[PDB]
Amino acid sequence: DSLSKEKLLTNLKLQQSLLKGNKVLMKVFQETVINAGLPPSEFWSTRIPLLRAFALSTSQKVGPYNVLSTIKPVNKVNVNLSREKILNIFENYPIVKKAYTDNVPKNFKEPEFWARFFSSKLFRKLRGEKIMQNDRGDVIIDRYLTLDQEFDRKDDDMLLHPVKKIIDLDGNIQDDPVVRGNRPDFTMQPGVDINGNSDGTVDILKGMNRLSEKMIMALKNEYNDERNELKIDDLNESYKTNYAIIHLKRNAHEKTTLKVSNQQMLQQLSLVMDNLINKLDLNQVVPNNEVSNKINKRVITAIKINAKQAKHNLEVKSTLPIDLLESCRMLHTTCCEFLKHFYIHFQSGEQKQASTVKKLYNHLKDCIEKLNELFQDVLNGDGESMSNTCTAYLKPVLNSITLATHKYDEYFNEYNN
Amino acid sequence: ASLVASIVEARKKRTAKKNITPYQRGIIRSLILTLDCSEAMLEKDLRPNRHAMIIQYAIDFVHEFFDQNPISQMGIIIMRNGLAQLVSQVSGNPQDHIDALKSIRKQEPKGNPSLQNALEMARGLLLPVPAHCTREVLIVFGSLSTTDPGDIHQTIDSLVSEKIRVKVLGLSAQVAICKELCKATNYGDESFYKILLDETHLKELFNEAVTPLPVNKINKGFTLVKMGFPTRIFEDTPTFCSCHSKLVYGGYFCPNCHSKVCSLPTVCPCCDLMLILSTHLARSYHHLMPLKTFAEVPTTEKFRSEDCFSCQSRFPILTSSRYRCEDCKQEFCVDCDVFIHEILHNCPGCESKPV
Amino acid sequence: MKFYIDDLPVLFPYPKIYPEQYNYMCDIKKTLDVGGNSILEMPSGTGKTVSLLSLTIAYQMHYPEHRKIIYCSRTMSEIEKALVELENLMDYRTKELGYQEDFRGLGLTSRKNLCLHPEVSKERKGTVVDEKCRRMTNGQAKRKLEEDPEANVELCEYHENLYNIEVEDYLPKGVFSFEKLLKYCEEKTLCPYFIVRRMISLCNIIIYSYHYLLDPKIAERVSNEVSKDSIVIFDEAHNIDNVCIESLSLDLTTDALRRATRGANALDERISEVRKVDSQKLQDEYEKLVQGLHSADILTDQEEPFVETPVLPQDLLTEAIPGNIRRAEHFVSFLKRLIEYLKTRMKVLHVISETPKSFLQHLKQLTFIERKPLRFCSERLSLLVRTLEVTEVEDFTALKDIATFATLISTYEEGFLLIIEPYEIENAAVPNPIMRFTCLDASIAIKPVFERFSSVIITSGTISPLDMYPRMLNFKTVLQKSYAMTLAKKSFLPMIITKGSDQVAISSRFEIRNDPSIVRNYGSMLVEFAKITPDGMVVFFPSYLYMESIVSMWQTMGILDEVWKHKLILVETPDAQETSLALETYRKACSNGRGAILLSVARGKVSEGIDFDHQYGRTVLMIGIPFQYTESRILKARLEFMRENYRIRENDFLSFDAMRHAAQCLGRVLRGKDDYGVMVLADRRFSRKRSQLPKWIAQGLSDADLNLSTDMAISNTKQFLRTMAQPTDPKDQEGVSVWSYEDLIKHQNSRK
Ligand code: SF4
Ligand SMILES: [Zn+2]
Ligand SMILES: [Zn+2]
Ligand SMILES: [Zn+2]
Ligand SMILES: [Zn+2]
Repeated sequence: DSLSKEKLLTNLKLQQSLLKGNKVLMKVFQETVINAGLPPSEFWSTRIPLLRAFALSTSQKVGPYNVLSTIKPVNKVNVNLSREKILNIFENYPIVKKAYTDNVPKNFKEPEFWARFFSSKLFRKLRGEKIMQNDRGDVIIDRYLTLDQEFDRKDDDMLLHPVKKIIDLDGNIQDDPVVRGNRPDFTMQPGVDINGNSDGTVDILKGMNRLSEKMIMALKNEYNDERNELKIDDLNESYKTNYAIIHLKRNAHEKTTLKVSNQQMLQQLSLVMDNLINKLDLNQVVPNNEVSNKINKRVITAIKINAKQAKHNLEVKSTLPIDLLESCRMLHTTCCEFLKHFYIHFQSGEQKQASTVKKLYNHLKDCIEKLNELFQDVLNGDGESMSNTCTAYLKPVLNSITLATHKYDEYFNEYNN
Repeated sequence: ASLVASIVEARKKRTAKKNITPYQRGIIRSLILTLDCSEAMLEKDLRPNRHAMIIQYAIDFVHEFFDQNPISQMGIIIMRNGLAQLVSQVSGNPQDHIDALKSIRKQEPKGNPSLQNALEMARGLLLPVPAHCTREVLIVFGSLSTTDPGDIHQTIDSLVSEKIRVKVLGLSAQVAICKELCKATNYGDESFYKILLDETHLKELFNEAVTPLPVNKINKGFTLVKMGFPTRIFEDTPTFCSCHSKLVYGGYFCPNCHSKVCSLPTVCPCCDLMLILSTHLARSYHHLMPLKTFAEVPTTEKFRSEDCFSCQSRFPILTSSRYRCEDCKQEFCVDCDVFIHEILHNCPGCESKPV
Repeated sequence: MKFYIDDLPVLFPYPKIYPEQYNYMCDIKKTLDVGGNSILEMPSGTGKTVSLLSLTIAYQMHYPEHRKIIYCSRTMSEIEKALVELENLMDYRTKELGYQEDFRGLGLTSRKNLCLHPEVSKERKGTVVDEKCRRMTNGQAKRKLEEDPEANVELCEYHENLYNIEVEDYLPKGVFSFEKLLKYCEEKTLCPYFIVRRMISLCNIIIYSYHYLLDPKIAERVSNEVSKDSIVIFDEAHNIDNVCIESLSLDLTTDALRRATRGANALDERISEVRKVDSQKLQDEYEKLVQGLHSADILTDQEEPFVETPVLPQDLLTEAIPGNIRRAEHFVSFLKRLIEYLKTRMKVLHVISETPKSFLQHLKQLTFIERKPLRFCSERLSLLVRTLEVTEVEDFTALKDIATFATLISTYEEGFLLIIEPYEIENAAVPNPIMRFTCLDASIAIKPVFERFSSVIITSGTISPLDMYPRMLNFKTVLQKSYAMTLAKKSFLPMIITKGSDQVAISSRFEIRNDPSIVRNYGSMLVEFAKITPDGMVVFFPSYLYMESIVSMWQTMGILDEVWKHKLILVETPDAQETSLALETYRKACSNGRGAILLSVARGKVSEGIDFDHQYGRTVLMIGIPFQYTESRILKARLEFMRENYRIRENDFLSFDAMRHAAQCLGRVLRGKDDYGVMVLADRRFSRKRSQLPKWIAQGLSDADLNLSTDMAISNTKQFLRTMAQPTDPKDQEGVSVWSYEDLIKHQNSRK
């Protein structure tokens, strides 16, 4: 289905679809392929989960439901039609879909059609309403009555299937074919009208049963056992988890990249217990104001250093021209995209990746030179008034990029040379 | 006579926690909470309504899950009007899903549920997930039925084949299909289809769902994983970030490809490698090193001490409230027992006692 | 698990067992030791069939008597249940002993269920199916094809293969299901009906319907190849009196009379043609009747009697045919004037009820036909059909019915009655007269059973009171006790809804049937229970017309549209096949958990062998008292006869039958102890009937539950669902409800 990497890369229409959904994706994609000419497959190669998420979001569909039962008759009536529910009616009733498609594009209007439909007795029949000759219906819609009837016959023919003997009430009533007793009660048998005909409640009940069967066979779509069926689980062994416990052997390496004696510590301990019981003065704790002044110097130095650390506690406010700010952000973004794709190629590790690595190396070099030329532009646009800040802002991505270039050169010298 | 009822209730409670095991429990987690926002949760039957409390409890659940287990990504898909709507991709930042849930606050829950569609696109979202990550889904549900487009059993078989588990927290009562899901997905266990009895029970259930789950021996995936500790800088100049492409005063620096990021514990956007701190990995060590329960000594027998070893307070006097750590042979009060067993994760008696 | 009774080794296919099952086995073994019959009542929520089957198998193997086993039920569903459980038990025994013992046991049913002749299989009337099978395998067809292979009267190759191989060669030992037998006969091209008809003398245990034991026509054959001193058990036959009643009751319609006239004329003209072309066969039959031969005398096994023996064989006439009906033309004129007499009696203007003796006296007053020819009619007609070779028997099935009626009414006089009423439908366009033959007693058919077999076990799950069945049927049992539900915790919650949401009572009375307020209440709690019901719910009205009215007018209110939004709704169709598709739909709907509702009559076809469990049995809406139709002269004559016989209060018996039908409706919820369900009583009048109700049922019926409304019914049901949604510690039931082998040992020592 539409789930492989090849399928997701193939769906150019879906790619354009979420392209048109976003705006920074036009920005990024335009710079990536319209401006830089990157292979758009490798563009989308990162965004594969996003593509699949968009596809699966677009791909779901609802389950069937009794749309005619949700239809209410609502003096006068005003049509308040919902197109999704109109298509729901179409899907649930292909007869109604057909009656739409041979009359509205031929004879009259859609709201006129639906007014005729709500007027029609075919609507009442298809809904849970007993038909009545007092009702006149709509003649145009009610011409489809026998067509819907033969649809019902064909659908019932489809719905017929053999039954399991474990639950077969037909086999149950065919237990004794020579039962000769008495005629059962009118109460508990299906009653009829005065002239022997039925009222049709059996028809409406078999119709709603047909609706249920159509439901469940819509569920039963494309998208022996009695031994298991008759198991009595209540007298069986309880399930126990096979979860594995874990122990932990403990032997850690010592930290890598004079010794005191009991006599000497005991001597000092005796002496300091003697000093402890001897004396203790709070007043002697006051310092000499000179070594204390050096303490003041050290403390104040630490305060100054950490205060300058705290002095640099939406992005930050900047005094850039907004266009050059956007241009440099754009350049940073496409350089980051290039760098990530180059790392993807490099960490992949194949000889098939070699030309890709070389070409992305060329692109990184081009980005470097374009960064330098941008620095020349902000040079002769500022006189290095705040072109220094431009260079420093674009610095760390450039450092990482050129570090990657050095890594590529080093591995080239490692393998080839 | 209330103390006898409290004692027998504590006995019937402790009968479940008598067995404490050092099972291998998942750390690299993958948790999905789908939300239904349908007509059922519009009931004000619990105050103020089911939608509001599940919103609040989901806020708490997000906070607790990210606090305890910051080494997982969190995705939320809402269910509404016969459609399941993705609102939260799996991410390391909880704040994104917090904002998405805040959007879910003001909108109106309505419609009917479709676990088939919900679980199908949850499967699809869970598809590009590495092997060590434990794919598991929490599902909240208030209906007693489910309108669906097609079969659920094919989805059940696919989910079992793709090694993803589920846990259902139903609202009203048991639904047989949800029982079937929990049993078949959960190797025949019935310890996953849970029904609350009040909102406090719902709170306790959410707290229970916070915890990591044990893994199975047959589901063996024992391997290594590449890891990298980054380094934080505090620069004078604001600098462009790789992730959000904007000027940052500080930021960690990539250990491998020397780029910079804005938040942790996150993977690299550039060298594409996971970056953490040792605090984050040690955070689950109480799960890795569980604590034994502490036993009250009986009131009849002679007592080692008459006041609490840890908090240093007098033991109250019918029964004896002296919870003993047999690993350190010291008795403690109930308050200290609660704190050491839940908040703390060490026994100071065993810290003082040399091994 | 396996333990020993005092001399009886016994194996249970599960490690666990219930103490109620143990006491049940104890009393059954006590009954088997003492000899005779006993009545035991047990809560059907515990396992029954497996335990009794294990006891019977252990009894036959351990004791040197090795008596056969007779078990009977109502439906193919119950028979298949027994087959599956028996297969599981014998598989477990084979595994436990490490080897398979020699064993034979099968069921018994119709060719409509069984005849794999694919051409014959495509008919819906089992009578037509059997008739075609006789037409092309009756032996006469085989002989005609043997003398003339050019004759186009084919034979059933299934039957041919069964001719080829022998009766022990038909199957290996053991038990085979209906499905397994279908696979086997599909493989080997064998007729399973014929196979079963030859397995009768060989099966260690035989299972068939209650009809095959009660009706003489389908029971004499069973009595032929059954051992007299086997073991007989009955299950859930607490409504078997109705089967007994219909075993000897018959009705007469105008069109049947017309068909009888046409068939008699066709037979008369055929006899005239045969007398014209070759009178040798007629003279041969006439002289064979002069010697006085009978159906068993002349007919072989491969040919079957046309008019099957309507009466019990203990009451048959075995002497010669009178000369007045001995000739074929004499017998035709005899039957025709019988038809004419019936047409004369046919045109009364009101309700007629007379004794058969009085009818006989009137008949011999008007015409000159005696009880001896009027009894011999069926045998004479069967012989005439056999000689006549009139196998296109379509016009003569009414002749079979009329000969059956004549023979039956000429056989008995006490506990039988004839009802003639001028309207078949009272409230129709025109009245249509009817003659109805009845059998006022029910214990007539059990007399061959009781006097042929001693080791007969009568037991059920919903039989109450125990003494009422020996009251209504002249039999006695050795011990009469029930079993209480030794429950650890409550699992079933019955409610008695004596009032609606507006504190308005509800009842199912047909006069007040079209009451819109009662409709509003009924739809009200129907909606409420639909909204709170998770998986599966069933509704049981007392009558189909009551349904049809009340469902059509809730369809007028559109309440069913609201009900659509939560579950499916399934209604008992008059077609059992569509009903089967409907119950399959309900089954699959509760399987996928989207939820569905069944609508079936309290006496309807669902209620007699279909169980519901753990999502299917969750909550039941029983609708009112399922009283029978009040103005039946048949019912009133029954009431008069049973009151005259056993001094039975009529209204009390009516409440009993209502009573027992309600219990049969509500007994299909709790399959295992793990299951749970809630019961409702949707009538005000039920509150006086808890003393009537079965003991284990009513023990959960608390005194606060005796008169409830919709609101606390809803609250209690929600709280019950909340309760049953919780797990349970095994320690609370490890020794009081679920028993291990050691638990049973400890209990046995405690008894010691
Ligand atoms: S011969 Fe066998 S298969 Fe054919 S109709 Fe008779 S019983 Fe059925
Ligand atoms: Zn950033
Ligand atoms: Zn990196
Ligand atoms: Zn303390
Ligand atoms: Zn300790």
